[PDB]
Amino acid sequence: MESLLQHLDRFSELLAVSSTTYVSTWDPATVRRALQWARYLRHIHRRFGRHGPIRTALERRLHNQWRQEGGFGRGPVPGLANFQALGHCDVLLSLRLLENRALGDAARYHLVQQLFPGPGVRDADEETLQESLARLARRRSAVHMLRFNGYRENPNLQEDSLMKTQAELLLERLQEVGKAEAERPARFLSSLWERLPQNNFLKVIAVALLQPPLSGEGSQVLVHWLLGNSEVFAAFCRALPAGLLTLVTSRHPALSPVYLGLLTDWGQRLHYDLQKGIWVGTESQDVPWEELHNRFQSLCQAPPPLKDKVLTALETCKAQDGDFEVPGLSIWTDLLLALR
Amino acid sequence: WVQLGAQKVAISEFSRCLELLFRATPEEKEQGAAFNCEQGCKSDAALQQLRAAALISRGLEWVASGQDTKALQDFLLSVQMCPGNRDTYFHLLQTLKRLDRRDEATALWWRLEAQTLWSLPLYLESYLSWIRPSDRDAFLEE
Ligand SMILES: [Zn+2]
Repeated sequence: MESLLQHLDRFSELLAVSSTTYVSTWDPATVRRALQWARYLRHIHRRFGRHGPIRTALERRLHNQWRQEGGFGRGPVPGLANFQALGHCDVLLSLRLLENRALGDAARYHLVQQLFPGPGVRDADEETLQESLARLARRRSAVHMLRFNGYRENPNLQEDSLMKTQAELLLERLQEVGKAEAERPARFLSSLWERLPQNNFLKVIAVALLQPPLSGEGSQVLVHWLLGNSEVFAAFCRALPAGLLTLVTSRHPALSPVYLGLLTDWGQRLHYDLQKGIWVGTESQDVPWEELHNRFQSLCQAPPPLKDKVLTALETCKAQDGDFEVPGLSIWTDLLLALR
Repeated sequence: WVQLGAQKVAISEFSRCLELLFRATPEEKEQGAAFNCEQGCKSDAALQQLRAAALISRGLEWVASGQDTKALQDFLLSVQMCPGNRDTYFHLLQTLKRLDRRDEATALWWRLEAQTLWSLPLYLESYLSWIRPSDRDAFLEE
């Protein structure tokens, strides 16, 4: 049990340095040792992989290793990601050692003949390394071919494959850190937001708030993250299409009064010109009449627990800004009218 | 409704006048559909001066409510509309002299002196003479 610690950390070291370009001394001995360690790990995954305290202990070791590294400063190393990556750790190492250019000639020959012995062992009960790589290559091709022949960017982002997928990747990674309780998820998410492409990220979170629960801790963390950071939520609410954020609301009543707040204040910072009978903004970045109309359009074609909310938030802002009954005058009169 | 005292329904009616001046054309004599007013109602004069009229009429109700930025918007538009009224420039310049006089005011002074009644219909001529202030030239030479 404690025997497994020194084994797994040593293999984790070797796995991280797998990618690294120091390889002159390495040999058949290193390679054979690596693959037999990986078989041992893959064998444990099979033997006592479920319903054990050793299971949870190894995940403590994983997460605390993966947070002392962070993804910051010395190496943004992926690492073996979870206990299920135990089942194909061999594969990680092997793929990465192909990618290692510095791999010396005779070691590479012994390597490739140890990975690819041939059809001499065509008969195996155990899914050997050759068959494992097979199924990978096949799938990889498989995904290229579907993407480029019959894939379509679904409008309804919630039901897209890729958005659905990236959402569920994120939620695994959040559930781990939630249970670990080492750092707050807030920190993790804030750092993500700063590091990677924001346009993608937002859309995903969006899609993640909508997937039903799988083990709603995930959604319940991200809403508190978002209410915590208004400034990202100002670009969130601005960047997406309308129906997405509308069904976001009927799910999480906690986002409704703030979102209507955002536009309520976006409405008031226009001005109507009589030459073109249209509201317009002063600066380049001020939301159009059509995008604002759009968003309130969607919120009205929704469930009754949001209809009354949006209706009354507009009536109370109409009365506030003179209860006129004509255009030219109140952005809010314009809306109420435009709905019939 | 101004004489009666009703700010609300006043600004209503000025806005409704303005909407049918811009979000319609009076000169659609594409189809001779009837018997119709040749003269009094088509004159480009009657358009630009009727715009100015309702824009100032509404600007005064904005001044009454204390929304002098909106009043400035309507007065600034009427200046672009009919630059040969001077009732327009008068109201605009009095508002600038209330708030932020110098550069704006002088820029419009030099315009007036650069600038320096053909067939206006009667109810409109009469309406302008009604609303215009006596202390007009006095203010414009200051
Ligand atoms: Zn006529």
